[PDB]
Amino acid sequence: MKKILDSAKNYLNTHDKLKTACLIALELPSSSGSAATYIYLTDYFRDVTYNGILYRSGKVKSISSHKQNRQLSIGSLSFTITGTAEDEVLKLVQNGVSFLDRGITIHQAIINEEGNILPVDPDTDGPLLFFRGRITGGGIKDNVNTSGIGTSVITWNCSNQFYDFDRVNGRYTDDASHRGLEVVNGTLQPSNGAKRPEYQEDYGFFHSNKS
Amino acid sequence: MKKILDSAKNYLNTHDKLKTACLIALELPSSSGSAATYIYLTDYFRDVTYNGILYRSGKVKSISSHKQNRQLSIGSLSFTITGTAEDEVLKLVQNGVSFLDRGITI
Amino acid sequence: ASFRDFASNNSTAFRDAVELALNENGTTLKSLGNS
Amino acid sequence: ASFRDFASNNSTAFRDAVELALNENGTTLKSLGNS
Amino acid sequence: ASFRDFASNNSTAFRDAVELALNENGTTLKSLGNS
Amino acid sequence: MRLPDPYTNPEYPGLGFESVNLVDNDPMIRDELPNGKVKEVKISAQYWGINISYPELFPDEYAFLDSRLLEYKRTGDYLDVLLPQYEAFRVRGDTKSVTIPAGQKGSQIILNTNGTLTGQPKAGDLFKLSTHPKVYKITNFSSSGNVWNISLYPDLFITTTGSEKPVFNGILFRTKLMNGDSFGSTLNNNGTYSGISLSLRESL
Amino acid sequence: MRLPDPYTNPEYPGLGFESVNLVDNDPMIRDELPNGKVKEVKISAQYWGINISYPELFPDEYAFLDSRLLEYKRTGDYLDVLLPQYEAFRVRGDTKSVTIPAGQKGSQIILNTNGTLTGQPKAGDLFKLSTHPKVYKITNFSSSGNVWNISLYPDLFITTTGSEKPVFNGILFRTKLMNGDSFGSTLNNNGTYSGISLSLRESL
Amino acid sequence: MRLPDPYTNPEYPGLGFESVNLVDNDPMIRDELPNGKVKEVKISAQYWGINISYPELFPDEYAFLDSRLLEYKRTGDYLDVLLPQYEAFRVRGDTKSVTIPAGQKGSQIILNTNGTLTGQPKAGDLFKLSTHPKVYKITNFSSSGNVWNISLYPDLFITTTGSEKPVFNGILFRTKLMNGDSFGSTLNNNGTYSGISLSLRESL
Amino acid sequence: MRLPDPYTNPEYPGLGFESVNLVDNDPMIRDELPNGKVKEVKISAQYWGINISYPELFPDEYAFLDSRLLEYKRTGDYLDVLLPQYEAFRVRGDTKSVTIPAGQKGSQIILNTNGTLTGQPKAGDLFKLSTHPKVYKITNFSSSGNVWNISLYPDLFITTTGSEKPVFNGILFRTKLMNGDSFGSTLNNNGTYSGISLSLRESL
Amino acid sequence: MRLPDPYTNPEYPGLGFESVNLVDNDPMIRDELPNGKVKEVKISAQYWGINISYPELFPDEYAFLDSRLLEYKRTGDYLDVLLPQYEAFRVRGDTKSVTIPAGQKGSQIILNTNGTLTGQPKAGDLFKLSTHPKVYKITNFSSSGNVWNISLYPDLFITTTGSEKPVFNGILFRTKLMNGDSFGSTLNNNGTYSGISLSLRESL
Amino acid sequence: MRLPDPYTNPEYPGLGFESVNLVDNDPMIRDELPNGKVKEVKISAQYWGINISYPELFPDEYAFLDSRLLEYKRTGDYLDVLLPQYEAFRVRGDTKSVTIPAGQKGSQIILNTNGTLTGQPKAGDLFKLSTHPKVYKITNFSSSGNVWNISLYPDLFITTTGSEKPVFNGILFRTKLMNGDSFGSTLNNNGTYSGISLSLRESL
Amino acid sequence: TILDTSESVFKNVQGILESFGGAINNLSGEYRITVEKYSTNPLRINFLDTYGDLDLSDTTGRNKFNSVQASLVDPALSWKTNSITFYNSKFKEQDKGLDKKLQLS
Repeated sequence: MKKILDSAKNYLNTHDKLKTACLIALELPSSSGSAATYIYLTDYFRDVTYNGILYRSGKVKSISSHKQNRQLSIGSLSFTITGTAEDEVLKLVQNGVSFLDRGITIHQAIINEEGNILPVDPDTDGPLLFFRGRITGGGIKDNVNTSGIGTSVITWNCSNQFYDFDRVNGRYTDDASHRGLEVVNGTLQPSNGAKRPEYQEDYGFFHSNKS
Repeated sequence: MKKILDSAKNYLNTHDKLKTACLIALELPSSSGSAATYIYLTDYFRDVTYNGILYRSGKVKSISSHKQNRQLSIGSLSFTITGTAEDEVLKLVQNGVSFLDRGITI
Repeated sequence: ASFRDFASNNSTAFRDAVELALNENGTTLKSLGNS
Repeated sequence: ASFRDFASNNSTAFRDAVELALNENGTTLKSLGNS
Repeated sequence: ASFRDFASNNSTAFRDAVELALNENGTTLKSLGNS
Repeated sequence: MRLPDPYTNPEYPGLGFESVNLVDNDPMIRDELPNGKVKEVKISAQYWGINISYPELFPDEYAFLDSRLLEYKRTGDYLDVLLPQYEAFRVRGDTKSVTIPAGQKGSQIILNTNGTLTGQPKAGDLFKLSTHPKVYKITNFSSSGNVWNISLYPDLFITTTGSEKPVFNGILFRTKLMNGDSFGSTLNNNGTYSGISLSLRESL
Repeated sequence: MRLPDPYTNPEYPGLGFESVNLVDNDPMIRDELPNGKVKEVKISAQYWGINISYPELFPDEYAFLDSRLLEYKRTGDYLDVLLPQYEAFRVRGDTKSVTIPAGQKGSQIILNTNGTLTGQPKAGDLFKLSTHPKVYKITNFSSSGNVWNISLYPDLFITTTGSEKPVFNGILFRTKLMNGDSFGSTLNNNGTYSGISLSLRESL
Repeated sequence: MRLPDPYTNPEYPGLGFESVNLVDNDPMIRDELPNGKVKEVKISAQYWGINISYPELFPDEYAFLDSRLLEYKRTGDYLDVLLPQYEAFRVRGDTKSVTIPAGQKGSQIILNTNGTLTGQPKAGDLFKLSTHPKVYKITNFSSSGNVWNISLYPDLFITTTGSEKPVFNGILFRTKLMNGDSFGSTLNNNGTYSGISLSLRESL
Repeated sequence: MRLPDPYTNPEYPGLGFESVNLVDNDPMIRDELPNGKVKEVKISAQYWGINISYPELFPDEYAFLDSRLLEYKRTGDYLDVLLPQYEAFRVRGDTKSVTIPAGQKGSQIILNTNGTLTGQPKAGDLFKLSTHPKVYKITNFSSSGNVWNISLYPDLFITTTGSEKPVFNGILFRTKLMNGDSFGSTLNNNGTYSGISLSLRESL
Repeated sequence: MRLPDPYTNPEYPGLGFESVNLVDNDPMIRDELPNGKVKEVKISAQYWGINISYPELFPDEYAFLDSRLLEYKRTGDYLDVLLPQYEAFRVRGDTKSVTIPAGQKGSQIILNTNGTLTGQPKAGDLFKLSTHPKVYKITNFSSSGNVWNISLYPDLFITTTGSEKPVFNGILFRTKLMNGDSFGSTLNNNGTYSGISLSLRESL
Repeated sequence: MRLPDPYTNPEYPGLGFESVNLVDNDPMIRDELPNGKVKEVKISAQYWGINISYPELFPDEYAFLDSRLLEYKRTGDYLDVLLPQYEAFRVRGDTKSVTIPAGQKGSQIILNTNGTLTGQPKAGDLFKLSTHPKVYKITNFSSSGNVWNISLYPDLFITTTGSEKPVFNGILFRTKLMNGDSFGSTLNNNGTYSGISLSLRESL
Repeated sequence: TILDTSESVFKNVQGILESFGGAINNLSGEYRITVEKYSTNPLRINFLDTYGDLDLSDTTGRNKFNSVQASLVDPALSWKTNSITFYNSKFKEQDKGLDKKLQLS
């Protein structure tokens, strides 16, 4: 039971017409891991300022339904951008760019009569969280009709940390895996692939092959 | 890349209305393996002569789509005969006849 | 929607339609009785 | 056609409709977690 | 009814729609080649 | 078998064709590419569709027409339909001394009239070979001496064997009556039959 | 049973068909070949369909009519009807002494009147065998003295056993109602039941 | 509860039935075999459907009718509908000294009138038992002395216990108002209410 | 808020209902049993539906009307309407000194005027409690001196708490618009907005 | 770009708007709970829909209109549409010395006119800010000295930065022509063009 | 090939468009953003669509017309048409000595007449390049002496190569039939083919 | 290779392939064996040459890895199994240092 402020429990019970906006904040797919750029977007007709962040409008079109059972499963969500922005298109279709572990946070904001955000979440004194996870997938669907109206939809795929259910994370008893050996120029040198930077000079599993 | 004659590359680029016919040649299901009889058929409105073989018309109705992935799989195709010929019906529904390994070229 | 009821009234057709795309490759649904 | 999108929006119903014809006999789809 | 013929003409979509609800959990239909 | 018309049977004036509808049925697969180029593909054959409408019919006229139609449905014959507007006699003479070179499978007939035929066929007329029942329309005609160059709309349904003889006059459509599965006619209280329509299709 | 009509109940002239639609219903496996040839196979049995429309019915006439129809619906038997346009008594005499030689199947039939019947059944008239309830339609007639050769549109459903007697008059269709499930009658302020109609259908 | 009609309430002449529609609803499963034999199967019950149409209604007439309909919808009672065309008084006398033998579950009532009833019921009239609300139509009636043989369209909805008493006059349909989920009437600028229709169904 | 009408704004006679449709909307779980019995269960709440049609509106009248409607759409409150056909002031007096004893649920209600009200509320008139905004409809009335027994079509939504006061005049429906999503107005060359209509629906 | 109207171009009287249709398009998700409470949810924006109809057009009028529309479709500009019925001049003066306090994101504009504007805006008029193209309708207006309290139907599409200036007269709809994918006009044999309709949508 | 018309064949005045519909067909990826902004992307090529309607055609005129159409269907080439409303010869002279500088893409075009042409092409007239068969539509014109600046609605499909010559007169649309699959003609008892119409569509 | 003939022909062929790429194709009549390769003269398709439809789908999750671990029967050992494991510093500099391993045999 996610507790809700009693102040919000009055607005959600007295008012019938609720003006709701979903504030999306996704990390930009970047070629390298340097820095952390964020695109802030909203489903509302006007931009919404939250914690000093301007969530610009005019791009997001629809958001899917977040479902959770009592059996462990990936929590899939799908939000769609317009696809005719031509500035979001290039970010998705860029060459040599990976978004394997880029996150996304979506808030559920309720607007008041004066245009502000009704506080709901007690800990933050702000809006609730709709979904926070990782970006695993994506796509764009062009449909050029030779007579009529065509449509294009960019859909981003989202899920939680367990998206790759066929993933074996373990320390196999071997020197090459323990120190993250990789050929750099002409020698197998330890790299940052080790789970810790202090594993680079650990020769504990050196003689494990002939033991 | 199945290479195509440059002569055909001009016809396929200049002409818009293309008249295409599919020439079917299936082996008759026979009770025994003796001999090799062939029925030659076409989807065209008139018979078409190819290599001296008259592909008679009026029987074939439709042909399916041949799809091939990069994973090994059976390549299924389905062509339909009219079913009111009453001479193709008996060949299919004949008793004691097997067509386990009869080929077909289209 | 009300599609669930319908599908529940045509289950065998769904099973066959599924097993018809797995037979493209060497997979088939009759290999579940072992497990 | 445009049936793929739809089916992708009703996947759980397809799963249930499939598992409802396999339960006729002793087969069920919950026997895939082993493999 | 005449739904069987149709489904037999769209089998791959059914397979994908099925495998999309099994991937919710860790199950997938590519685990039948073993058996 | 000939469909009753006021040529053979003028005593039944109600059997005339109040309105005919010569339908051009040539199914094609037409695809429009996004680059503005429309592309067509033709596989199936072209068949002339004829639709006949009738006025109110007296008991004797309906009796004759129904007897003929039931005779058709009994023997499984082929109804022959004559269109008066296509019965203009231009080419006259003997069609037995004219020769058609064999091997012609395109959409064009080259024939040597051998000077035995008077007049010339006009574009848009009806033309038919003597060995096949399909009916053709002349789309163009150029005469260079005795050899004629007749161009036909439907691609030649047969390959000429050299024995075919052109037929220009007295051409009938070897039709088969469609909509015969549910064929009926309501009899009004005034004694006349109404609601009779023949949807015919050229079953060559 | 018999459907009421002015012949059986002359005291109710409101009964009687304002318009009767005698439709032909022969299901067929029709196939349109790509070469232009149309192939149709007859497998399902043919059955005449009768659509009867009634004029303004007064309350007593409708009471009689729906009483008879509800008796039909109750006892579940068949409902015979007599089309009056085919009641032209063109064949006098008693047909008991008319023999139909056994072993005859198909449209053609041969019957020997033995010099008993007077009158020639012209094409388009009805015909029915004594035993089987099927109703045929004469399409062509040809007689050589006493022997009569009659061609019927529907093929003889049963092969003649040598005892079937011809019935050239008083032919009744063994029909079944097709409007029974939802059959309503409206009463106007004028005092008449309007728009009463039946969609009959011959059974067997 | 009785639906207001110009029998009980003649001061509101607009409450008369401008047109009634007695609908025969007997759902059946009808299957047509390819051999020409049509076969039916009956499981569900038959219910008389009544549709009432009304003219323009003045404020007082509509007030009375709406008050009655709202009383119906409040108490959940059963509207009783009287059809004037079925109110011909033929059988007169006492229906308490007449005896109906028990165990009759078919589609036929055999009753000994004991000479206490004058007149005879006519086919197509309305008949009803005193212990069940279902309404029957007499399809046939044969009298052999004092014992009557009344034939009814709907199969007897109850098995006679020997205490039932036939009812011939004053028969009402124990209907339940359908289309009451969205029931309304538009009031025009001239003060009269229009668009009022009662779709009633016999809820026995 | 209040929907503008000639009573509130007499300077705009174009406002005012050309025709008002007061529909009854009671959802019900109706089930048609195979034995002929119809069983319906009331679960969902009932709500009156009001369909208002306006006459030719001049530009200023439509400006006032759509200004009020857009204020409705902006502030999001409810939109009260006053049907004028039910504005017959049949009950004089002030109802503050009228007590409704607490603990009453269902259609019936008992209220004591204490010798204050003058006039009898006849069946078909409206009724509304002071606290709850639901609007009922009197179906039957019966008074024994000062105490009044009123039966209402919709069951009392809330049980009387002993303080609710009767409202026999000036009853307003707390409605919500159902045409808001796509509401267009056409301007003619004559200078009037034609075909302005509203599909209201009572909320709660 | 301005759509040709008989203000700028009176030489083409056929370019006048025979009938305009100001459509209020505010998509909402409306859900009706079984407890009788109707609930709405608004996410998307509101856009004014304008539909223009035209009479028969002479060649010169159609030439001018088509040239303007093709210029629009070539440059991809925005058609400006002027509605004469909304061109009543009430507020006059300079709109540059008026100040709008910033941070106003609701559905209400509070502005200090600084005594520089004469007259007062009327409810139902058209109002627009100088820095945004969206068009607003005044639903209410209260003036307390120099500060005005203007209430607008569409929630403010922008947050006031303090530099916006109210615009009361000369307001145009920055529309984009819908139905331009298949746009045509048939030319009759009498020389006039018919069947021209402009479905415009406010593309702010 | 050329579609017959009274200009090519004056002996057939029945030919000629009773009404021509010149539709604009530009497919577009239109998207309606939630903020009110409408974004449309042009990808698919634009193509003019021509809908031609013919008056009552006499048998000989229809024979010529359908002969030409069947020749079209046979040889499979394109079918050129000449719209007569755009045949106003507003530009005299010979355009061979008119040079269009190479390397021009987009709506704008610059051509140098070198003091040869007489007459100004006003907006709304047609324009076509010598090499490419696309037909444009002039939307605006501006000339500085001999050099002419023309703006065309569809962007230049091909970039000018310095040899393309302007064609201001006798512009033919390279179209393809869209009614070919099922094209029927009805013959009346009056002797005329009625309701002949064509749905053409520009190819490439 | 060792082909256990007790296996099915279909599975044996499917196992011979996927060891060097390979895709048996029955299109255009013959059986064609095609392997993955890079070419300097590929066939140029512009989107205007298509039918107008286009579906882009990138499933980076479940398919993108930063390191590989493989095994094989190596005759250097007594025909036992030897593991080949190496990482990539560039692919882990990308993807924000996520640990994702590709397992092969």
